[PDB]
Amino acid sequence: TWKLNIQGKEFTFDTPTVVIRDAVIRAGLNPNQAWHIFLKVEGQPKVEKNIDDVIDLRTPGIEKLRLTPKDVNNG
Amino acid sequence: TWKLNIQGKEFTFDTPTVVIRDAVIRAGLNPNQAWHIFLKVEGQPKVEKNIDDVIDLRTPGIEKLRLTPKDVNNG
Amino acid sequence: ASSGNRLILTQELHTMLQKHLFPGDGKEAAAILICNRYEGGRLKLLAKELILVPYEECKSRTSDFIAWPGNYLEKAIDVAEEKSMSIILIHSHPGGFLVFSDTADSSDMQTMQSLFQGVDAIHGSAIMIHSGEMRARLYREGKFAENVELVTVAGDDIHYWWDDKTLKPIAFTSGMTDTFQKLTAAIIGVSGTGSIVAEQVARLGFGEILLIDHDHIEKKNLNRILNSTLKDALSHRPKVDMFAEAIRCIRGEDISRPINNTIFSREAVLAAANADVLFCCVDTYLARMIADRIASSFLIPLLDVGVKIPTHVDPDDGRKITDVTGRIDYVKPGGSTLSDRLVYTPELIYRENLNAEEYEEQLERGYITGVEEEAPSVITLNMRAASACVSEFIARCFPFREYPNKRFTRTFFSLAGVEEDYIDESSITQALNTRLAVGGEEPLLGLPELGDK
Amino acid sequence: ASSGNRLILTQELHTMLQKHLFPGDGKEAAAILICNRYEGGRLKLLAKELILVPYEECKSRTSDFIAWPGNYLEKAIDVAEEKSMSIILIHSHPGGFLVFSDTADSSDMQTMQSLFQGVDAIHGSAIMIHSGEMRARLYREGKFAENVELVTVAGDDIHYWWDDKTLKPIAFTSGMTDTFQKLTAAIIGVSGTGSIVAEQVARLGFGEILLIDHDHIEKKNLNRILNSTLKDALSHRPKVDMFAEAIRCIRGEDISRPINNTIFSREAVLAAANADVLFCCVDTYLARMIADRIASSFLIPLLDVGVKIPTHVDPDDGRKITDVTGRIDYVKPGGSTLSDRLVYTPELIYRENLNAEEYEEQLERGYITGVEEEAPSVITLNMRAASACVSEFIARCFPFREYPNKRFTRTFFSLAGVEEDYIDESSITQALNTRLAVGGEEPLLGLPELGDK
Repeated sequence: TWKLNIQGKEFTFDTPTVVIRDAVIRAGLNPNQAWHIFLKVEGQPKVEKNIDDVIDLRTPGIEKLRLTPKDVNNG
Repeated sequence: TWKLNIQGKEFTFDTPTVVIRDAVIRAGLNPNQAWHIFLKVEGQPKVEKNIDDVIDLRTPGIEKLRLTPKDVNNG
Repeated sequence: ASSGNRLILTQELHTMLQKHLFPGDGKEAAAILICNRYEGGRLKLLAKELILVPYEECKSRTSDFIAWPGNYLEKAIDVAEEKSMSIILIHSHPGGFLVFSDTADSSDMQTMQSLFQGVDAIHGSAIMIHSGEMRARLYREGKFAENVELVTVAGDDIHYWWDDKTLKPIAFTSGMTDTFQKLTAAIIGVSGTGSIVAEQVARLGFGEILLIDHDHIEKKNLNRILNSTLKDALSHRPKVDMFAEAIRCIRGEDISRPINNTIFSREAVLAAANADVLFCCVDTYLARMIADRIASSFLIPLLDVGVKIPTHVDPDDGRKITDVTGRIDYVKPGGSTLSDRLVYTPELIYRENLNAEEYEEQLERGYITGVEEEAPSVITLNMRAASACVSEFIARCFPFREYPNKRFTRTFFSLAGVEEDYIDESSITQALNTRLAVGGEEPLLGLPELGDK
Repeated sequence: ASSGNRLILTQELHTMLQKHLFPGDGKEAAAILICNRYEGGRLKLLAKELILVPYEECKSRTSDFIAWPGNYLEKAIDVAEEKSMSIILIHSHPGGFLVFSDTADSSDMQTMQSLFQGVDAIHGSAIMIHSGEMRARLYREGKFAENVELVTVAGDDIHYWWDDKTLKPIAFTSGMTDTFQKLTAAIIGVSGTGSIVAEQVARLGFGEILLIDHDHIEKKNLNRILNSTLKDALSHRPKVDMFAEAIRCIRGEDISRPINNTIFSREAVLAAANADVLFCCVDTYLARMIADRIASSFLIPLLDVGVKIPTHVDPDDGRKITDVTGRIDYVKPGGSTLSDRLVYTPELIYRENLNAEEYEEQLERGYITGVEEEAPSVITLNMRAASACVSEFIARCFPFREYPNKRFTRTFFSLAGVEEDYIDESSITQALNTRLAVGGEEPLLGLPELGDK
């Protein structure tokens, strides 16, 4: 199997390639909330992605698919 | 000539290789104060150096030779 | 301090003017700046248009003197006639000039009288040096009058050119303190983040501090509001009134101006328009838009701060913090706005206004997105965000960073992810700013709800 | 809250014990913990030694029961005889046991009576579950007595196992607030950084807050000290007394304990020894060493915060800020100390003690280094450092980060360089900690100046 760390927690997947949205739903996050989806790869700067984009967990160096609240407006 | 950015300010040198201590003195910093000397190279993590170590400004990617106070104890 | 006049220029205008005035020949050059004005507690000249006289059309361009045609003076007159705009002539460091015409040559004083004959308004004559520092004088009734107290340009770096001034102080010194003592600072929102920002402003030594909030202290917020007491919570003391008394006791002088009202009011807008710096620490998208429109209209630098602790239900563990995040946005007049940055959008403001049932219905329809769940606010994060907010102002007024301040136009830090990203002004797309230097033109801030009519 | 007993274990001991008690066979296991004690405002059992009974030497190791030899009980007795140390037997989750001997078999109550016959001191019997959560009971005079209120292990993650407890609260919630309400927090240094830390602790809802400083409010520090007034500066009010009254008004209860003394005093040390967490916000190398020795002796987690704004004279520009820096160090009992991290050294403390002439002479000789020049302290940096300090405590008590807390054993941020580096506990070399769980053994903190004799 192939594993992807979502928001700091590693989740195992039965497919070599998993859609962002699917991995996001596996972690308990809402894909249709407003998020800034980013993927990390060792030796590479973080790259912004789409909720429906598909990732390949076989990609070497894959670190974490982390989301950051798109709107941060609390006082 | 070869230039090295010290503490955010670029200083030009007439030698291809300049001793840390010399470059530090050119910037106005005291080499015999307690500092953590670090050098940055694009595409590489920062590497700690010695006050007497010698640098080669021809090294491609050379970014900045920055010092950080070794002892930070103010309240 | 409070009633000091101001001459504000956008960075774009200043850079254009600076280049026109200092081409490199070592000789004089001339230009005209048409400005609108705001006249509240102080006078503010809001630069709007710029006219540059060609060197070729000038006659005696020498190192000390320049003679230029009156025709360019006559354009400014007509450009400033509809709104009786002010007209401020600019020249190079010496500033010696005459306005030659078809009939004869006019002296500096004659031309200021002519400008006032054309437009019934305050005018002025200013000088720039190579560095860009500007000094100016006002001519009321076309006659030598009061000198401009402050000429300011809030760009990536914030510039304050005082008339009393004749080296630049480094950050954190007495020179910084004295600069702040001569400035006004508006705090929009005094709860959680804003109480921390207000505290810093007061102890930094700001001469005048405005406070704009409609809420009041309560038991719930005794964990976040600085200077709040249980007694304040039992009396439901207005947050602005509480902090005003605090500042009073701290400074030993009543330098605060409490406004127990929402920023979405003429009172607040017109008070905030006198500030030299805006600190937006609200928690509504609508209030962010108001602050954004005030900053553009009255050419006031703006620092918007926000935090958020989203939460989600993990499949196995259960409720879990999604992230712990903060945001600091620096908005310079003429640069990218909070709107450009999507800090607020029309959809977000519309969803905020929806009533309970309204929200529910729309959410099901898919027309509006779903609000994220969050954890309770904590003073630790509020402090981390607010300290970076004021530090941003200090760093732009008294550069100490080893990178251009433009690099940090936007800051986003994550305490859960342990990350901190910076956005450059050059990576932000900008729309046409139709509010820039508009002032109090009605409808106020282009909002009919605030309109005087 | 204040007079609640504690059972403290180092992470090293707990991990060893946990593994002995839960090998994986699903059966019971036994162990003995020899502890010293501190008896100030509360009772604290400071774990020092651990004895693990072999499974092979046990008889009826079943899922619910275990029978082990008395010989291991007799070692603990003698190990605890010199200092009349406490002896706390530990067992697996059920906890059912007997101590078989050459003659006959003793019940749980008989063995506690035997332990007290050997050593005239408080003893106890504790239970661990697979997770590691521990529950314990004290046997005074070898007889069933009071139950342990809190069993705690301050490691990379801070664990609080309360007797009243029977899910873990996430950070920032009411569960966090209630945990803090049951704990004590000592603030060593209440000026600049420490006043910000004290403010956060109070509004976070800490049940008891100690304040240890000898200095007093003055005009100079009205730009940094929270809750300070000009009146306080004119009266030279002790900084601790000022903040104590502030906390009082904020919380509505006198939960603060002002100590107008230096940490280098028996009074301060013995008050701080009752704290559940130490916040070191001093500005002397000597005071850092004292805090470091208290944390090791009384097994108290420690959070040391420091800032600095070095300055240099640039050849062309002139005086320039060299850097704007902050430091946060988390020290867990049994882990790397501030000494190991070189936060203080013998040379640095010696140079601090030198008088004016002394310093000058030595500096010329080259024997001592030269103190760096600095810019005046500013509340913005103090706040940035102090908010990260308390956030570190929150993150270790209620993990919310996406990386192990060990990764952030040390934090160094630079506001001028715009950098922030983290040091892992595993990258820090450690010396033999000869103060660990020592308590108030004389000389106090191993310092003859503080000694009672």
